[PDB]
Amino acid sequence: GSQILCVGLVVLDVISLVDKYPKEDSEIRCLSQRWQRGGNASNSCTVLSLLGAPCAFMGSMAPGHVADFLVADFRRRGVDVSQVAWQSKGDTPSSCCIINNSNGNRTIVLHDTSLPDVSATDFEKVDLTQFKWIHIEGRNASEQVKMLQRIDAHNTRQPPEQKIRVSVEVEKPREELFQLFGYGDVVFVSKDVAKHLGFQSAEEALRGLYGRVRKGAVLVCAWAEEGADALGPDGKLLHSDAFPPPRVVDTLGAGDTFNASVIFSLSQGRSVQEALRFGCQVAGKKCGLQGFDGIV
Amino acid sequence: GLVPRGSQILCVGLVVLDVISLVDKYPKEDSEIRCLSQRWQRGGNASNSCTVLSLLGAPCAFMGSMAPGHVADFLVADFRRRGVDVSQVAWQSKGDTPSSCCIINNSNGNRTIVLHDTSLPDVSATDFEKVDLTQFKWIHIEGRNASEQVKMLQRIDAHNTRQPPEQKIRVSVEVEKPREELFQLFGYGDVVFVSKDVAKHLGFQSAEEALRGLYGRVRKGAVLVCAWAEEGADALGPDGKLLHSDAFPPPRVVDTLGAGDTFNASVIFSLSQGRSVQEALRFGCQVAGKKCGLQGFDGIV
Ligand SMILES: Cc1cc(C)c(C#N)c(N2CCOCC2)n1
Ligand SMILES: Cc1cc(C)c(C#N)c(N2CCOCC2)n1
Repeated sequence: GSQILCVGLVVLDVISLVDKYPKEDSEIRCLSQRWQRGGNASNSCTVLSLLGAPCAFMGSMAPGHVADFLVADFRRRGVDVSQVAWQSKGDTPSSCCIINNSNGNRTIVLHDTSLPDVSATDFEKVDLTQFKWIHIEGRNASEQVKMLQRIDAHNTRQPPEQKIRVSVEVEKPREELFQLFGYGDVVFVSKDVAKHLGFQSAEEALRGLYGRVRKGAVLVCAWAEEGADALGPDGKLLHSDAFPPPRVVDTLGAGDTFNASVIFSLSQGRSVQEALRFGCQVAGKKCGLQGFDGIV
Repeated sequence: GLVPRGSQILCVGLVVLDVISLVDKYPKEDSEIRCLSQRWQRGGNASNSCTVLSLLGAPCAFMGSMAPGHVADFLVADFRRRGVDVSQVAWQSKGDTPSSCCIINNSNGNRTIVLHDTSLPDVSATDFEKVDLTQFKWIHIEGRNASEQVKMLQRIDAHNTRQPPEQKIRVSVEVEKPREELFQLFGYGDVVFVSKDVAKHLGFQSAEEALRGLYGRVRKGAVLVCAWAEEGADALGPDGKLLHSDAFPPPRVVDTLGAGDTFNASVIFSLSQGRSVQEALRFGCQVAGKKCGLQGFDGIV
C-alpha cells in the first residue's frame, strides 16, 4: 500500500489562451495555444506525481494518436497506466478550453465520445494491495457504488493500519451521483453541486449535506476565492482562506489541484485543518501559472 | 519520389486545424458544457484548393508553414488522405502549427471563432528560393505576407524568361483579405482572384464594378476574376470583354465553407487543361455550387 489510485477521466484539453472572453458571433485571435492532458482524475495524478507521491490512473482510453500523446504525458510524469481500461469501440474524448488570461477563467466545451466507462468488472481485476488511497471521480454512479462496496469488503478483512483510505468527488450536479455522498472516508462536493441544492456558502452546504455521508467521513467543499471548508464527525466546521496569486492566469484544473493536495496531505497523516490549508495553498499557486509545472 | 517535369499545381498559403463544436447554447464564461458534436478539420485557402485539385484529378502540392508536433501530424495525415504532396512544407523550429476553435450555436446558427495565434512564421522568399520549380506547371499564391510573396513571384517571372512558351509556369494570386499590403499582389500573376469581401471594402457593389474598377492594377495580359456567391462569377482579360457565368445553386444549401476555394481550384484546373476563360468561369461555378449542397469535399466531382 504505497500508491494513490485515481479512477476517472482522461481528456485531451485543446487550449486557447485569450486576452478577453469572446462575445457571441465574434471573431477574435488567441494569444497562444497548447495541448494538455486533462480529465479530473488525470489532473489529480499530475499533481500527486509533482508532490512526490507514487500514483496510478484508471480510466477508459481508446488506441489512437491522441491516446499516444496522453500516455507519453502520463509516463513523463511517472503516472502508472497499467490499470487503464483500453477500449475497442469509441474515440478518446477531447475538449476545447478557452482560458481568459486577464482573470484566469476557463470555459470548457467537452466532446464526450461515448467511450465505455470503467466498470465494476474492470475494477474487480485490480490488485488492491498496492494502494494506500483510492480516489473516485463520480461518473457512472451505480457501477462505481459496486467498486466502493468492493473496497469496503477488502477493508473489513484487513487490520486498521493496512486499510485503504477512500475519497469521492461529486463535481457535476447530476442526481445519479448523489448516492456516492454516501461512500468513502473523504467526500469532495463542488460549489456548483452545492448551489444546485440551494446553498449559498461552503458552511451552509456542509451543514445541509453532512447527513448524506458515511459514519466517520469528512465532507469537503471548496468555494474558489472563499477558500475551502471541511466538516467531520466531531461537528466542528473547519475553514481555510484561499491563497490567490496576485495575477490569476489559469484556473483549469484548480479544483483537481485542490483535491489531489488534500488527498496527499491526509495520506501523509496530517490533520484535516492542515490538509484544507495545503489544498488551498497548492491550488492558489497553480492559478498563477499556465499548466501544472512550478506548483512545488 | 520522382515527380515528372511540369506536372504539378502548387498552392502556397495557410493550413490550420479547425476544431468545430456544435452547441445547444453559447457557453457562459467559466462554465463546463457538453457539445452536441465536434469535428477536427483541415482548413486554409491554399489547403482547401489543394484538396479540390486532387479530387479534380490533378497532381498537386502544398507549400505552407508547419511546426513538428501533433497538430502537424493530423494535418499531414489529412493532406495524404486527400492525395496532396506535402514535400514542400516549410518546417519551423519556432511557433505553433495554426489551430482554430469554432463554436456553432445549433439554435440560431451563429459562428463564434477563436482564431489561431500569430506565432508561426509565414513561408519566406528564402524558403521559396530553395524550391526547384521544374516539377510545377502552375503556381497559385494565397495573399498573406505580400512583401515576401512579391519576391517569390519575381523568382517565377525570372524562371519563365529563360523557358520556351510550352515550359512556362502559369501563375495565380488570391487577394481575399481586405488588407492594404495585399493590394500590391494585383500586379502579379497571369490570373488574379479578388474576393467579394475585398471588392465591397474597396467600395464596389457588384463583380462588374470590382473588375472594371480594379483591372488597371493588374499586369499586361492578366485575367482578373471575381466570384459573387449567388450572383455567379465574372472575369476580365486584356480584350476588355466582361465574361460572366451564373451560379449553379444546389437544391438545398448544406455547407458553403471553402466554396470560394473550390471555385479558385476549379478555375485554375480548367485553365491548366487548356480550356478558355469563359469555360473556366462556368466550370468553377458548377463545382463550387455542387460543393455548397454537400458537407465537406466528398462527391464534388
Ligand atoms: C476557481 C478558483 C479560483 C481561485 C482564485 C482559487 C484560488 N486561489 C481557487 N481555488 C480555491 C481553493 O480551492 C480550490 C480552488 N479556485
Ligand atoms: C458563399 C457562396 C454561396 C453560394 C450559394 C454559392 C453558390 N452557388 C457560392 N459560390 C458561387 C460560385 O463561386 C464560388 C462561390 N458561394
